[PDB]
Amino acid sequence: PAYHSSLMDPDTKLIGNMALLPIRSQFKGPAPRETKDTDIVDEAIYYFKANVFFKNYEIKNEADRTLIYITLYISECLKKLQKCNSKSQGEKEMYTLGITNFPIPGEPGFPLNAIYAKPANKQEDEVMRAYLQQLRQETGLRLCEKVFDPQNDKPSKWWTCFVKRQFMNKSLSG
Amino acid sequence: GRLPACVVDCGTGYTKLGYAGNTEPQFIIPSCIAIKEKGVDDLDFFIGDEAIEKPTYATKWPIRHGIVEDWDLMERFMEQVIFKYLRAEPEDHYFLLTEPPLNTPENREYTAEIMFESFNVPGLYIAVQAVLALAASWTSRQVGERTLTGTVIDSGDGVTHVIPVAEGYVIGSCIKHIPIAGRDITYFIQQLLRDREVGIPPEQSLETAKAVKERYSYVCPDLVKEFNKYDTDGSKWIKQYTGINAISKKEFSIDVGYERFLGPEIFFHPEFANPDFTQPISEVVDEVIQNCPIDVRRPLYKNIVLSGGSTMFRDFGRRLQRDLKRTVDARLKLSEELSKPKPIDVQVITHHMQRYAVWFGGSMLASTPEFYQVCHTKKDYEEIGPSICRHNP
Amino acid sequence: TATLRPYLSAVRATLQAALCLENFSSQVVERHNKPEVEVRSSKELLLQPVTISRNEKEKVLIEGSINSVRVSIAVKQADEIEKILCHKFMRFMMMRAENFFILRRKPVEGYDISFLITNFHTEQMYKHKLVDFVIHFMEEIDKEISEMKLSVNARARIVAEEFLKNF
Amino acid sequence: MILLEVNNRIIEETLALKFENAAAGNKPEAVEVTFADFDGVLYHISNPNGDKTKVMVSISLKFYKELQAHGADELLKRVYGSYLVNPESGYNVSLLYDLENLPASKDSIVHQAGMLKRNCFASVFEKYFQFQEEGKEGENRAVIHYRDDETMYVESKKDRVTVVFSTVFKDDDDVVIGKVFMQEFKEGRRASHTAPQVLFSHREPPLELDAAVGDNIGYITFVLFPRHTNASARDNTINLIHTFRDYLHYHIKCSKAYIHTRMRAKTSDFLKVLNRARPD
Amino acid sequence: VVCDNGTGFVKCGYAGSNFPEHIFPALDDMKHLWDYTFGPLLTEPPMVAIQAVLTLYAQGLLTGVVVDSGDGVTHICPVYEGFSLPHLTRRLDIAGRDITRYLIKLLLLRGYAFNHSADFETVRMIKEKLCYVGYNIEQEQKLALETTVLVESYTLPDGRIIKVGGERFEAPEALFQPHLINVEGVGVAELLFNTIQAADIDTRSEFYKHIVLSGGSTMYPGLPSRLERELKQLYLERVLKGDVEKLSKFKIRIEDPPRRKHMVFLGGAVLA
Amino acid sequence: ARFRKVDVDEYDENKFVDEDAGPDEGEVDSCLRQGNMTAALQAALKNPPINTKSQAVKDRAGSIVLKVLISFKANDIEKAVQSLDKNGVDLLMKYIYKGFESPSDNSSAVLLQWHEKALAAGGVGSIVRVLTARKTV
Amino acid sequence: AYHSFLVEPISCHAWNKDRTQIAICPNNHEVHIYEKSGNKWVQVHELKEHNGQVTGVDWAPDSNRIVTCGTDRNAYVWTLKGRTWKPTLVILRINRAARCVRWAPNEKKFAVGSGSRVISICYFEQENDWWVCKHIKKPIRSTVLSLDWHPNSVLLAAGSCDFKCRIFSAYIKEVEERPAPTPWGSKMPFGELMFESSSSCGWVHGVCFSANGSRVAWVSHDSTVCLADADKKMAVATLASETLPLLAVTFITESSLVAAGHDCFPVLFTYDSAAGKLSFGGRLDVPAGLDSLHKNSVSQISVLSGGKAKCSQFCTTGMDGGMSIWDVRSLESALKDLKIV
Ligand SMILES: Nc1ncnc2c1ncn2[C@@H]1O[C@H](COP(=O)(O)OP(=O)(O)O)[C@@H](O)[C@H]1O
Ligand SMILES: Nc1ncnc2c1ncn2[C@@H]1O[C@H](COP(=O)(O)OP(=O)(O)O)[C@@H](O)[C@H]1O
Ligand SMILES: [Ca+2]
Ligand SMILES: [Ca+2]
Repeated sequence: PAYHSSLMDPDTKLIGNMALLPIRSQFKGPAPRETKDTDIVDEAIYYFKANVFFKNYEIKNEADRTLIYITLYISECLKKLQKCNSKSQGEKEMYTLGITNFPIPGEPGFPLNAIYAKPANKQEDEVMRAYLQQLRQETGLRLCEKVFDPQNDKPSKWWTCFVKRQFMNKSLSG
Repeated sequence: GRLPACVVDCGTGYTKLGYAGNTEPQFIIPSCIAIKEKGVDDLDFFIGDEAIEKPTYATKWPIRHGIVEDWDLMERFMEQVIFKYLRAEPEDHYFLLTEPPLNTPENREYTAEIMFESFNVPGLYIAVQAVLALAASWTSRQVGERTLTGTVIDSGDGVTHVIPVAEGYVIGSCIKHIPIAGRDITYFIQQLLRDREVGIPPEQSLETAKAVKERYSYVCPDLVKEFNKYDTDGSKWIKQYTGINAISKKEFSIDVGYERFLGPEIFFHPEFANPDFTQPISEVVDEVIQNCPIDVRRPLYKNIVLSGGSTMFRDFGRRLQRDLKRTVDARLKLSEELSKPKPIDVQVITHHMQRYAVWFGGSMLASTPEFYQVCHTKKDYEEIGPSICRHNP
Repeated sequence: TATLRPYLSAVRATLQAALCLENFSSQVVERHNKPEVEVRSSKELLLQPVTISRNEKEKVLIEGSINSVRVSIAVKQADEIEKILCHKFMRFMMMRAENFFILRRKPVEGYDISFLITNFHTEQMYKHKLVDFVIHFMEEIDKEISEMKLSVNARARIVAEEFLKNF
Repeated sequence: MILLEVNNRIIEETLALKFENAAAGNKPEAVEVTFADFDGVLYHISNPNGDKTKVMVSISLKFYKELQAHGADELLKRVYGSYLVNPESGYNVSLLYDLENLPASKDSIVHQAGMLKRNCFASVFEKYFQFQEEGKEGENRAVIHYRDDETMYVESKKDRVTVVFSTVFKDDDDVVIGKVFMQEFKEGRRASHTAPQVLFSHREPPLELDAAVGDNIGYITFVLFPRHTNASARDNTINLIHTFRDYLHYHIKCSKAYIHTRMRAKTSDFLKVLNRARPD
Repeated sequence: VVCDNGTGFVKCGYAGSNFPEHIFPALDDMKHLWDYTFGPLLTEPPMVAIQAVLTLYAQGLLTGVVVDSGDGVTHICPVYEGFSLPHLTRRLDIAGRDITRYLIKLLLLRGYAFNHSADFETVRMIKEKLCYVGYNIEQEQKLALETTVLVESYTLPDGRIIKVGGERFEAPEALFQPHLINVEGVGVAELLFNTIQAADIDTRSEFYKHIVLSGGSTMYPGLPSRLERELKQLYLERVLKGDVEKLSKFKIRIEDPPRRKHMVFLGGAVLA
Repeated sequence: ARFRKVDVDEYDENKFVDEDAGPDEGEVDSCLRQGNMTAALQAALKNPPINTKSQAVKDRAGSIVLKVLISFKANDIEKAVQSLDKNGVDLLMKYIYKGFESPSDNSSAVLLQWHEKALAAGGVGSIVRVLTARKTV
Repeated sequence: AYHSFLVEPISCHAWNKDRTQIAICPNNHEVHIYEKSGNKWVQVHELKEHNGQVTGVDWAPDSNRIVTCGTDRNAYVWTLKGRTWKPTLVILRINRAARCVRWAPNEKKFAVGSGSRVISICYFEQENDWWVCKHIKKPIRSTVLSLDWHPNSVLLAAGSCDFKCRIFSAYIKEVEERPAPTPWGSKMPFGELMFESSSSCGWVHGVCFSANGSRVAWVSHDSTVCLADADKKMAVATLASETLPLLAVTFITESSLVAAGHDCFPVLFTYDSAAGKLSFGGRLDVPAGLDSLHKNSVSQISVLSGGKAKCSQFCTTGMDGGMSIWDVRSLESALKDLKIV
């Protein structure tokens, strides 16, 4: 079946019912610092092309909720990188996209409100939003090094081809 | 007899025909007939390749869903199978025809009526497809001990079935149909191409997809790992397909990629292309076998035989056996923990006579002295009636 | 002709008189229910057989009983080709008797086709429509046989010409 | 399809595939195929001695000796030349094709192999056609038992050649349907006055002819004229005449099939009427 | 409490009752068989009361011959004013299961892909709803071959619909022609004739007028009538030598009570 | 399995058992000879062999009656039938059905005409009584 | 006034005392009881016990008990206890299908005609607490199709397939006593054959005694209607119809009969005591395609109100699954040419 995260740890913290997983990033946010060789963002990107075809997905750990969020976001990125005419430009719009206020668990627009726990209060709200933005910025940054061929001004058709597919038939823009 | 019997295996998308004794069918033609829609207008028709894109004619598929939709059309189809392709004097040859799973006694009489009343054949035997497939597998190097107890996995062009058989007799109430077959895989590959490759002639979209499916596809062991191999060393995985444009006569090339393994993958993850079916084929097989009598359960798991063009994908059998073993092993494990069932031997059989298993099996059977004994004759027909062709000895 | 309608009219009237049936549990076998006109194990339950004939060849035999009626028709067959077309057509229908619930699998001796209409049939189908069907059937098989005869001849001419003109 | 084809499709497709691959340089695949043709004909395609660079095509006819008595070997030699070799045991004629030495126009020899059966029959006709053309009369008639219980008689006369078929209608009702077809042949000149004249007798051998008398035996006579037997028409005439018997039986059967569509449609109409008698 | 353990099903209930309050499949294991019975007065098989005796009790009789056909076996137990006669008693190696199994074979020959193990319960239900005993096989075969009145449709669990016609009477015929299912011996009727004949010569007529049926396998429509016709036939040939005029003196009464399906239970229930 | 070949029902004491001359030739021929058609019909419909066991005597009556029916001229049938009483029409209908059992010289063409008239006068019930008769012509 | 309870046959029916409920057999093993609510019918009960098709149903008015008989050879007396009807098996001792049943007017016994060529007279015994029965056998030679009690609850008319209408004495001294003499005869010991019709053609589908019992009428398959007058030495008047066989008949006055059958419409017959002659009174139901209210054979008819002496309303049910209520007064209103008696 679908690919699940193996990063869940007996000491992994939570923000809502999502896993606040560590990430190797320079962007600001509540994400713990990641020492290990790979993080939830790498995992998400490594499973993307495969997971995106699935329509059903069993939520096993709170880590899966984070993995799912990122998977949905990668799609958002592809929708944008698709029209970029150079790697640098794609990095520009990847920052912009990371900046936009996408809906969060509990709000109208968020595609999986029945699965994700809504922030219990204003602090949790701000932290969660902050963790999501940090995840978006880091994800979008790393995706650019994958989507563009050594010959920039050319987003790989091998990534662009997935632009029309939706993980679990869901969408962060829908 | 001096002349070999005629063997006809009419399939949803392809009809295999030839004479008994031969290892391969003499003709494999599309199961279609082209008609115009008094006098001899009934004879103005074509079948097979010649019937696919006939300008002034309309192509029909009398069996594209498993059963005969039009007996008039089927009857005519046979006229040409006999007098145009096989070139057999029907009165001098016994005929062996095959039937779809759970064919009714009524339909058998309709077929006998055509063969005896229209063509006056001297002998007719309507064979059950699954039994012939099992017999065909006896040719396999994985099987040197012949047995008619096994689980047949027949995947053709429009239909796929998991048929359990016990000592030559199909366990009809345990059969399961799977909404994935050749056409589904082709359509899917076509979509994957629509999202990536440019230049594919609209008129030749399915055609191109079919070729990719038949010439480049295979079954991989893991999706992420395969997608990775491709992204890591595209040079050794992406292929090229240079087709021919008809209404342009110009050349057109495309890269063939992920579709190679994604196509057959839908057997294992139907949800990829089917919104209403999600059961993996390994799970369907396990399910079928678990519904059968306990005493025949192991013999079934140990003899899972493949049949049909859609089972031709490389490593289909291996992938099916592994995933099925996981399911079985996982269960027996969870039962010994929750609580000592001896290990379950699961074996998927792939053999060379797999593309035309049914026809081959039917060919071997109609070329043995025995065949002429179990075959209902024209005599018994005219005296006892058509009802005789219900039981298939 | 003025010979066909008078025939069908007399047949129709007779069918109407005979198709007055009711459910009748077996008097001979414990808890059985069988078409009395077939088993004939109780003489009093059987009505007088009657025949309506249009001429020396075309005729209908009607046999009534308390719960079933057997209707047998001698079909018009002028020559040999009509004789085999009729035999084939009746055979064709007889093989499909189950879908033709009121057809006998075999005709009564001396007839080309027989119907077996029971109380269950007159219970689940308007008996006057069944009467009509029998008369309709009688008229239509003659028409169909005529058409088949013309079809065989039409195609034979074309088949003979196609071959000859190629020399 | 009204007229029956003359060439065998299995022979042609088997050879074509092999010639295609040999021409492309691929290594030859082994080939072993057994099959038939109308009139008790049996064929065998294979690699003699397992040599895959060699493809043999053989035909077996129970009545080959009769054809041999009428120029068969000489004609087959003219047509096939060096492809004709010693006949494989169990067969009367064998053709051998060397996948390593094929002609420029492969498609051409494929076509001739396809007509092996027709070519085995050809000489008997050319023989008597020539007789007629050379005014040589009195010559003895040829007798070909093309089926276990059917016979063809060819006789040359001053201004015409007659081909008489003695066919059997196993199915009793098939005799009736046949008569309807033969009657149309009889009256054929009403559609083509230059066409061959066709005579037909039932249960009684014609005049030319111990001809099997019987209720299921039919005698068809074709009177071929110079315009049909001269060097120009000859081949076409032979292609048609040698397929006549199977042409007649083929149409008798297709005729019954068509009648079946009629019955299916009528029976279906009857069932709609009956179901309309249901209250609901 | 009245508990009647059969070769296949269990009929338990109360006294003065009517019909078992519970009828369930008899599937040390019997200690378990009972923990369930008793968990949310007794009968005994032929050669704690005697089933054949009880059968008669519920009929208000003491003498007579009991024909009990159930799931696993079929017996012919002659009882004499009070208790049975463990010596005359005979057994028939054919009953319910056998008929169900035979019906499966017959449906298989018709062309239906049935399996003896997987579809046993399904076909048993077809048998119970559609099967019956032919009075005159010659007559039944004619109906089957010349008409469609015997054809009934039956919906299998998977939705498919099959047809059952001549096999409706063909399967049960096994009870009269054992050779049909590869069994040596004579049929139930002839078996009944011998039992009574091998008995005395005084109360022999007594037995003949008190033949009572018991068991699920005796529910087949027509069974009683077929038994009678066969006994008149046997008696005629093997006792009257063939005097058709004496046949009238043959008083044959086969008691076939409406609630005979659980005649043993009903009995103990009353005797309780 | 030899004892099953004898039908014991034949000697059953329940086997239901039914309840247990012809016209004047001259009288009829006379009415015929003197053109009194209607009187002829009425005469032939007298003394039906409804009680004899001989098929010949019955066929005798049938021939007599039939002879009269053929004699009539289409346009005279209606009037002659209407002269009959109900028991008369009933009997006539029975003779008409017996007539149908043996087509002679197109005799069925006319019998069908009579049947038409007999039906109009006695209704479908006269046909019912043909089927219901235990004693007939 | 027509009402469709189903498209299949209503095998038989019976009404309670006040005619607020009607019990019908929907051509199967059950009996459905329908109650009138406003101008609608509501199903209120399902009596399910028979393992065969119910062939007869009768409702004893006062004691409010329903008796049914079926092809399963059984008969059940149903008693309403609380809100559900409970069945009590009656051992008929018949080896063939029961075909018809009627409660005697005194409600202390009922008769069941069957295929065993016998009539089962049943009554409740307060000894062993259950129903027992005596058989009337001779000289019945075939299945008894219909039964009808004389007003004295002793004489009983029966129609059978041996083409006969007969009157027997069903006297059961265990629940009643010595019947007063009747014009049919003074000697009425159980089983006594008082009268036998003279005809050997036509199954007798229906029989009926007049309000005072001196007259009995019956309809046969030979499309005739007959009436025997005991005040006239049992002379029988006979009338042959021009239409299809009648299946049911009932007196509506001492000299008027209403019958229905395979023609699907009710008809009228009047008896002229003076001339000892029956006459056709005409079609009562005034108009695929059928001009009749019922679309299939009418097989049962029962007087709803006014008894058989002055019926004002009657009911018919048939194979078409319909139930029609006929108003005698209104029929006369629409058919001015109509004349009863
Ligand atoms: N090598 C191949 N790999 C995958 N699919 C194939 C291959 N060859 C043929 N097919 C597919 O097999 C199917 C036809 O198989 P067949 O057994 O004839 O089915 P059917 O009998 O229903 O017509 C088609 O979908 C065809 O495209
Ligand atoms: N209505 C029926 N007709 C024929 N057979 C029946 C019927 N009902 C049950 N049976 C069969 O009767 C047998 C069960 O009867 P039963 O008396 O309970 O046997 P036992 O007491 O030995 O368990 C089974 O074979 C069952 O299929
Ligand atoms: Ca196939
Ligand atoms: Ca038991």
